[PDB]
Amino acid sequence: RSVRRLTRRRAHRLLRTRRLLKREGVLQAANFDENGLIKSLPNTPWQLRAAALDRKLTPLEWSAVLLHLIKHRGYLSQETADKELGALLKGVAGNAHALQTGDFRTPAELALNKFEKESGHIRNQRSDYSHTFSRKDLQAELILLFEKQKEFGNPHVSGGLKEGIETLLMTQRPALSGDAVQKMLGHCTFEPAEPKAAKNTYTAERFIWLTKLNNLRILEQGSERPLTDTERATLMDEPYRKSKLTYAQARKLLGLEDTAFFKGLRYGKDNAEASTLMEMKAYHAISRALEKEGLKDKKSPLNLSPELQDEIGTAFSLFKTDEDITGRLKDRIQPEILEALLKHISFDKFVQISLKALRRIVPLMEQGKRYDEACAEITEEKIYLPPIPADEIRNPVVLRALSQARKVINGVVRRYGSPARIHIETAREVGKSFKDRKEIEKRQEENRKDREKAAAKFREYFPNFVGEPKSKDILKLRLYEQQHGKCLYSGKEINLGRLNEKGYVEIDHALPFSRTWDDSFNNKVLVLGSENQNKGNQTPYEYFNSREWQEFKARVETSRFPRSKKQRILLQKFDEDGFKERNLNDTRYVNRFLCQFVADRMRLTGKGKKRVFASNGQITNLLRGFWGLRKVRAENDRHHALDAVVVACSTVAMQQKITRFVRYKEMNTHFPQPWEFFAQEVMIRVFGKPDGKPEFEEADTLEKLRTLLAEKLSSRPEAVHEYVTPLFVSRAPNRKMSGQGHMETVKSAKRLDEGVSVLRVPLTQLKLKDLEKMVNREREPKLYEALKARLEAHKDDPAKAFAEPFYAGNRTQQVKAVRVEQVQKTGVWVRNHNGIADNATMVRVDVFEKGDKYYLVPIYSWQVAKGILPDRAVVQGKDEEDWQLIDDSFNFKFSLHPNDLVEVITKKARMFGYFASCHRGTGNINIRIHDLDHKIGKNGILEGIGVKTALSFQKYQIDELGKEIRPCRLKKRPPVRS
RNA sequence: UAACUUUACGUUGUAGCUCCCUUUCUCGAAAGAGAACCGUUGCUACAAUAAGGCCGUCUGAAAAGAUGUGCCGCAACGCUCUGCCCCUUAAAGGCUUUAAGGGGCAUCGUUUA
Repeated sequence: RSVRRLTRRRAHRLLRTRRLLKREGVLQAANFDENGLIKSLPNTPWQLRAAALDRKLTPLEWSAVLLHLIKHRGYLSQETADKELGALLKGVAGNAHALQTGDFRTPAELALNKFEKESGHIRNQRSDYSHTFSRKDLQAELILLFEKQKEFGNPHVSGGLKEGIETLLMTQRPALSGDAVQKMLGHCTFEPAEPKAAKNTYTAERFIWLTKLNNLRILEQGSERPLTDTERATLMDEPYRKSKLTYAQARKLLGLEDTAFFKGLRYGKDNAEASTLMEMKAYHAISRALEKEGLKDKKSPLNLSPELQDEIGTAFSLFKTDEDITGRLKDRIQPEILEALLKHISFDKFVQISLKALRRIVPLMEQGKRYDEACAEITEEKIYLPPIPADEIRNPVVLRALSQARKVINGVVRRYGSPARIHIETAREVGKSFKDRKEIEKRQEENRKDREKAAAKFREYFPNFVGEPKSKDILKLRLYEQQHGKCLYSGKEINLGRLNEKGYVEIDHALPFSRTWDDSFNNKVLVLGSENQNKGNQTPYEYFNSREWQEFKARVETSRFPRSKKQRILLQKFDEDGFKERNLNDTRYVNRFLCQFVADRMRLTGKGKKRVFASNGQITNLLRGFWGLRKVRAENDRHHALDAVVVACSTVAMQQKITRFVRYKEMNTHFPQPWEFFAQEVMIRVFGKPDGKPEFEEADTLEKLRTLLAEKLSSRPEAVHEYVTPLFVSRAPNRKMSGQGHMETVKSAKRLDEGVSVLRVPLTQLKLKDLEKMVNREREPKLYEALKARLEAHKDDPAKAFAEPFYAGNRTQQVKAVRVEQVQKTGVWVRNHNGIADNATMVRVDVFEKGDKYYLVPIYSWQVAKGILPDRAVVQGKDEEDWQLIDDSFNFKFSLHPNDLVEVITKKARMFGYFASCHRGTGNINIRIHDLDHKIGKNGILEGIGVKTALSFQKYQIDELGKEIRPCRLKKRPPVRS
């Protein structure tokens, strides 16, 4: 869009310039051609610009010069942040200094002599900003040229032409206004009238700081506590007084010195206390701005008002040009101060809260209240969930995921009525930056390889171990090494030669699972089987009371456990219920938003007042393991439903039953399941096979599935009923008729009667495969052999071989790029039918049947724009010209958009799945398998299905839930445009 | 994250000058010197820069002229409108139509000028 607008406005400016030339006489009225372009305009405007200082030009030469000035009107400043814009500005300043200092009067003459001498070319190439000019220099040049040509006797130096041309060369539309840019972000959620704050604001920075200070609590070895009011008061003003408040500086200020660690701080990482915990960017930016020119007392506080600081920050963030900011803070700041700020300050970044709202909010956070509480401090339920508010969900991935979850919810409600409760489990990856998720993938694979090394070591130590070691076994061995070979509950030495003889050393939960629901790696110790049998539902404090507990604490303190584990192991007094609830729920932003939104805006026949649960991922995995749902060996997208069952069975009653069982088991049978053969029933329902077992055949159909359920669960009466249908994964369709019209690079279309095109290929990109197809390898063999040998010497490195300039027996004119022929049997006409480009992506495929043969007519997006419903259907190898013309002898069946469900019955077999691609060189189609099972095709995609000679080729419809799978019959062929 | 103002390239097409060079002329005992079509190297200029579609103002009955810090076009979401498809019910001639109602998707709507 911005590229379109730029080219449009440039062409419009040049057109207006030509109209102004014609109106005020010069190039009187007939130098123009059929469509207003100047005929035989000279091709030496740089030279004429340089010689315009010394000579009356000519109507034509003068016109060409000014059109050249308008076309290349240089850079305007509109001040030092980026790499590339920084480099362009550096080059601009270099040329400005050179023009004002050396023996040069204007850009034209300096450009001619200096640039042709130093390089042999004027205009920039490929990215270089050496020859770039600022608009100021060119405006001075235009004024000087008008003066000089008034001296030299040019009939056209009229005041009209001067005013018009100055306006044409200098004018640009304003960048976005304050009110419009503010409207871009939503209005405040606490003060509806007001806009969302800028980040670089005293109030906003203070809110961030107060949030950080209030949420940082000190973990003392064997307790929790937040910084006392004296500590907060100590730290409160330090970000302003110092440049940055290092965590180590805060530790010195509070003098913890040892055995007291900060909570909410990764203490495993070495020198963690060197973190740059907080820096007030706006305050110090303003102070440095004033200091750097003499308006600021260097080591004493910034005297600008806090309110005034909010205003200054917002002002500098709301205007993007010297003029606008000058107006705003010309009202609001003293001229020297405003000038100093305008000379160096750069702002950005809004903060999604109202400065008015934050003014009231910040006293609560500042004194030391909690983050969430302050918001509270300060009824339309419907059957179908309303759309997800895009304002509160500021993330495209999260918004699309929530929208499809809403579609699922609404479809479920239509089919089966209002639910009693809705339980939710959202992935960790939801709501993470692409950077964050990339780092997470990196760490996950790192951990995979670390566990692979650990497994190899387990194999070396235990050669006779049955198969490959699971997770608990590797944990056993590493805990053995971490505990000095001594069981932590008794201190008796342990063998390690056994370790896997059943009932010898066990993994006990230090804090009892029944009271904490915690089975992390911080709460699991390796104890001996004999001494573990008498612990009960006791904590380590509650079991060994005393110097015995002191010996136990000495052992735990003398272990290679991380600090977190040692602290957790040795706690006596905590809020049990709080911990069991916290390990049971997920408190991320997405889950809280969904739980509040669904509860508020949807009717549920709930038991009462909460009826929305955000399951913690860990406990869902735990319940899956404990309910017999082994982590499958499957590509299936189907596993998502499996988890969905577990989260749906995770209710308060089931939780309390599990807690009762665990409490019984620790003080000395089936792990409680929701009902008998739950595992087997859910597995058959999800995978259509006795659990897992990819060797079995799948129950594709209702008959097969119900008979399988009644055979392998004859005991279970209600396992079969009127709703049990095979799972079919539903792919959101994509019937969009718009999109990229063609590929981006434009090619020469002259030699297209024979299938070919020509492209200027740089030598830096020129490879031996490309080089083998140069147009003039035959007609310039000297050049061919030279390039071949030179490039060969550098082992097919284009940039390395042709980094050295490539050129009578001496060197002749250089080469930067050579023309290379490329294959072109089809294309799209572009740039005024002066170029060809490759087809982009088919937006539709129309299917015809005639005499038990199928014909696929492809429809691309450029055809939709031009509005030409195509004639010809594909034929295997023939170029587009020799294709099957469609007429009334053919029967139209259906149109295929990507991700439409299709059925291809052929002689070999029957294929069912979502249409994905239709290769145009073969007339075959690819279809994604509905669950993307990797055992099928290549990653779940059947490639090269030939439908020309199929028996049946039909298209189906399917809804959100995967129901209502029926063939659809299209009456008339639909058009491309309306 | 959605939203800006501009610059400067690159690509193609066309013009001038230019580096090579394939064939065909003319010369000349060779070597070549100049040519013609085309290819194409480099420098400069102009046009276009999605494929496609529009408006505002001024003079005119209109046709058209003149004219402009002119506008949209690869997305997301939605169902108020419109279109295709699917379903339920009622009425009239498992087939067809109609109406109401409920959906899915978009060539429809909003952000959006």
